[PDB]
Amino acid sequence: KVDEMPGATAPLGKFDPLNLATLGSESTLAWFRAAELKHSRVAMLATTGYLVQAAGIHFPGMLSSDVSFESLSAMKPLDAWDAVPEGGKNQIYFTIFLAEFITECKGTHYTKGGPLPTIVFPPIDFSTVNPEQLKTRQNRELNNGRLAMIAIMSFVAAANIPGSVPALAGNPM
Amino acid sequence: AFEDELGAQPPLGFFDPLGLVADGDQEKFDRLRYVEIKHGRISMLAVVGYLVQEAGVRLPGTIDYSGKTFAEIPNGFAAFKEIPAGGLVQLLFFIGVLESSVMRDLTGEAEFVGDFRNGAIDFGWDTFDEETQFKKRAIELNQGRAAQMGILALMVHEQLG
Amino acid sequence: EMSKAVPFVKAPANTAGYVGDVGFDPLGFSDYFDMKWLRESEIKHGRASMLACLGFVVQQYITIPGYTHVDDSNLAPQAVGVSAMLQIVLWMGVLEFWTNKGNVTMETMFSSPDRVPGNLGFDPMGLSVGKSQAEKDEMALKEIKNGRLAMLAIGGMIHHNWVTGEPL
Amino acid sequence: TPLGGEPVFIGENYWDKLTLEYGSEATGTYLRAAELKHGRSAMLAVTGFAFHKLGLTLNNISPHEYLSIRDNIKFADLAAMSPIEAVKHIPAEGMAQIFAAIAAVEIYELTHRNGKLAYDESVAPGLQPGGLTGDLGWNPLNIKVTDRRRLSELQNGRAAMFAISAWVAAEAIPGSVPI
Ligand code: CLA
Ligand code: CLA
Ligand SMILES: CCCCCCCCCCCCCCCC(=O)OC[C@H](COP(=O)(O)OC[C@@H](O)CO)OC(=O)CCCCCCCCCCCCCCC
Ligand SMILES: CCCCCCCCCCCCCCCC(=O)OC[C@H](COP(=O)(O)OC[C@@H](O)CO)OC(=O)CCCCCCCCCCCCCCC
Ligand SMILES: CC(=O)O[C@H]1CC(C)(C)C(=C=C/C(C)=C/C=C/C(C)=C/C=C/C=C(C)/C=C/C=C(\C)C(=O)C[C@@]23O[C@]2(C)C[C@@H](O)CC3(C)C)[C@](C)(O)C1
Ligand SMILES: CC(=O)O[C@H]1CC(C)(C)C(=C=C/C(C)=C/C=C/C(C)=C/C=C/C=C(C)/C=C/C=C(\C)C(=O)C[C@@]23O[C@]2(C)C[C@@H](O)CC3(C)C)[C@](C)(O)C1
Ligand SMILES: CC1=C(C#C/C(C)=C/C=C/C(C)=C/C=C/C=C(C)/C=C/C=C(C)/C=C/[C@@]23O[C@]2(C)C[C@@H](O)CC3(C)C)C(C)(C)C[C@H](O)C1
Repeated sequence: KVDEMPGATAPLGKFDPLNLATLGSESTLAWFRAAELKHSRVAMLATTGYLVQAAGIHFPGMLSSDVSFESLSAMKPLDAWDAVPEGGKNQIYFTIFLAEFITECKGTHYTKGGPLPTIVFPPIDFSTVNPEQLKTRQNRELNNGRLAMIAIMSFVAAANIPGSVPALAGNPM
Repeated sequence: AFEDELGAQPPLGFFDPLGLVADGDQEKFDRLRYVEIKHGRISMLAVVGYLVQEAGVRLPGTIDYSGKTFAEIPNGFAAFKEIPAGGLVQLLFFIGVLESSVMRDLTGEAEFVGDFRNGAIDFGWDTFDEETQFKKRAIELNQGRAAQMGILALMVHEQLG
Repeated sequence: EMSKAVPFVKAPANTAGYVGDVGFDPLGFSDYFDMKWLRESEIKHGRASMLACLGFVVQQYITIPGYTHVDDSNLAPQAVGVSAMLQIVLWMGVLEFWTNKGNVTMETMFSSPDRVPGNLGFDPMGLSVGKSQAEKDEMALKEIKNGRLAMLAIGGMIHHNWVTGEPL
Repeated sequence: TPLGGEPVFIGENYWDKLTLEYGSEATGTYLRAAELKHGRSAMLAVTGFAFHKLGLTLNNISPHEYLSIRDNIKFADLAAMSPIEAVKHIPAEGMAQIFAAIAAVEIYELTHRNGKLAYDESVAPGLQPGGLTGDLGWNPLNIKVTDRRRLSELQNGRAAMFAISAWVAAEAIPGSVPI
């Protein structure tokens, strides 16, 4: 049921014109739920990770042995991805590769009604937090991700097609 | 006898100038439909062949491995002069296998003669009334009648020039 | 009392309920050996022959890419080597152990009351499933006869080339 | 007694000649299975061809365009030599890999009957009468399995088949209709 779900706010309510929540079973909807939950958290970190990396925040010192943080007083934030060395790019994926495991190896997987993906390290005891005010936050968490999923696509389209975005094309990136 | 059957149609109708079904001298009530349909089916693929096989649309590549292309092969009885004689047998043979193995009543559920498949010229056809059968089985039969006079022309006019 | 096939020697016993039965056993092998093993042999010799009769003819004209066209089928192993040949026969083995649930000798085969000769369980398309007995007997007479023709065939195809030195 | 045919019009024809006189009900299943396999294959092929023609390849859509990684096989060069003359430029290693996945899938469709592989059998589960129904059971996040879905899938299959056949023909030689 789309009623009783965080993510249904005031200006639209149940937003499903093409009826995709009905398209599978209840296990199907739980997969799309934590997809959008995960699509949000990647896009929120990438949108915010685009705005800085563009104003010059600049970690002091050396990233690696000879490829130190000149990647910011230089090439666009969409770049500095091949400038990061391979052993540096490798440990990023593998910390993620580890983090995708505890996410999957809980006692009850979430499409069987289990909990949503939680923090891998330092997991405070969690949302023992007043479930009325818990529902307001999961609306806040998803809506900021909804806005960030659009925004990171704006940032790619501006870096590929100049003039594809009006009040944003006059920005050095 | 067979004045109300398939093929009798205006302006002529039943028109037997030889007295062919006028008796059963060699059981003319059957097989003469089958002998009339069978020649025409050859002729309809022949004339829709031969006119398209005059217009100049060819298969790509070569007829064999030795480089003889299809575009070098002209139309007519001259096309058999540029078929090597090993091809002339196999062109007959697996067609001759069809005469003994698909060109006969195989399953025994034939409503008619030329009735072999039952389901694949069913071209949205099941909806149409039994009368539509008699129409497009006259239209089968009379295309085949008129394509022989097409192909007997287009074989004799080549030799006449 | 007398044989149907050759009517001047006595009729062979213990060949009655079999498909191509015309009483042809003048040397009396069915008197001495188990009849289920002999039938299973004759079907298998026939099926390998029928595949080899297609093979011997189609190999001259079709060749799969990567190999070398050989004019005579008989010279093909030399043109394929030994490694490729051993792979064929060792996998034939693995296909034969799974075939009869591990009962591969003349003492272990036909030790179950099931397991009739030639019934592999092989029928992916559904040919002869749910039909009557006379039709089943008729189609089994065709597999034997075509297999017997192919055994004496695959001799001639192979033998013709032995003398001569050119394809079929 | 088969599944739904043409929606606008229907016609079974060549079906009772093999599922009654020549074969039986077991042949019916097999035929349907084969049809579904072909349909799916055609669909994928169609999509691939479409993508290739359009231009959305690795160079256009991602940061990596070097497929060979030793044989100097970039995506740009393979996207500039059409679709039919590109499959022949694929490195043997890659070909081997692809054949592997397909082989595995086919074997599964052959051994693993229902939930798990069958250890003892005269022949493979799918090599028996009605060995392969058509459905492999692969239904990740399965939305629905109704009587409409199946029909739709089938229709998309035949259509895809025809489409790709036509496409291939046209790349090779004068077809008939436009593209
Ligand atoms: C290629 C794909 C593939 C798949 C998906 C599987 C999957 C499986 N194998 Mg097989 N296997 C494979 C290839 C595959 N195998 C190959 C190439 C070999 C070597 C030749 C084996 C050798 C083998 C052995 C020896 C054994 C298995 C076992 C199993 C099953 C685990 C045992 C069990 O109790 O689960 C049962 C599953 C369920 C109860 C859930 C059923 C739900 C269905 C839908 C299955 C899940 C979907 C399906 C697997 C996905 C395939 C679709 C594909 C497009 C990805 C599991 C279903 C074990 C087994 O099944 O027997 C005890 C086992 O002993 N496998
Ligand atoms: C290899 C793919 C394949 C297979 C196995 C089948 C199999 C089947 N189809 Mg089918 N179909 C296909 C492709 C395929 N089709 C394509 C591309 C289309 C779109 C034109 C259709 C459209 C279609 C309709 C509209 C219907 C079926 C139906 C059926 C079923 C009954 C008909 C029958 O007995 O077989 C058909 C005959 C064969 C499979 C024989 C094989 C063909 C020979 C060997 C070679 C033909 C080559 C040919 C020249 C290729 C060019 C295309 C052609 C149009 C000229 C049967 C399971 C019917 C059904 O579900 O039951 C009522 C049905 O309603 N099909
Ligand atoms: C809690 C359990 C911990 C599990 C460990 C795994 C995650 C560890 C992350 C950090 C590694 C830190 C070790 C420090 C080591 C250190 O920092 O060395 C730095 C080293 C840099 O090497 P370079 O070749 O760049 O250096 C050459 C120059 O340094 C010489 O001039 O980077 C690494 O080797 C990357 C390690 C990635 C390893 C991937 C791990 C395994 C996952 C594989 C799964 C993927 C394939 C399967 C997919 C299905
Ligand atoms: C690369 C190929 C290797 C893949 C192995 C394929 C496994 C075959 C399938 C097993 C049957 C399973 C069916 C039911 C399972 C079953 O119960 O049957 C097991 C089967 C015998 O089964 P039974 O006991 O029912 O047979 C009757 C016995 O009771 C005897 O009276 O023995 C084997 O599995 C042999 C497997 C081949 C072993 C290959 C090893 C090679 C050794 C050869 C040494 C060479 C010496 C050279 C000279 C010096
Ligand atoms: C076209 C043109 O020219 O104009 C431009 C205009 C403009 C405005 C530039 C454009 C834009 C898009 C915008 C403005 C996009 C913004 C997107 C947005 C809103 C991105 C938020 C990310 C949230 C983060 C990072 C939060 C992490 C929060 C983290 C990591 C937490 O710790 C969670 C937290 O809860 C805990 C667990 C503990 C709590 O105690 C509280 C905190 C927070 C600590 C366009 C569309 O591109 C076009
Ligand atoms: C009355 C009448 O008319 O007939 C009746 C009787 C009759 C005819 C028997 C009937 C039937 C059955 C029919 C018509 C069956 C036909 C089935 C048909 C026509 C099946 C095609 C499959 C195509 C495939 C699998 C292609 C895969 C393509 C693949 C796998 C690709 O790789 C594509 C590829 O491009 C990529 C993506 C990338 C490239 O780098 C490489 C290539 C180029 C290879 C009917 C329906 O009952 C009608
Ligand atoms: C809701 C709904 C519908 C819908 C929908 C919609 C709108 C779906 C939209 C989905 C959308 C819009 C999903 C975005 C993903 C973007 C991601 C994951 C960003 C990755 C960013 C990554 C991985 C990081 C990139 C960087 O590392 C790089 C490369 C450089 C570094 O310096 C750092 C940064 C971060 C810059 C329908 C279709 C209308 C039907 C019905 O209504 C149901």
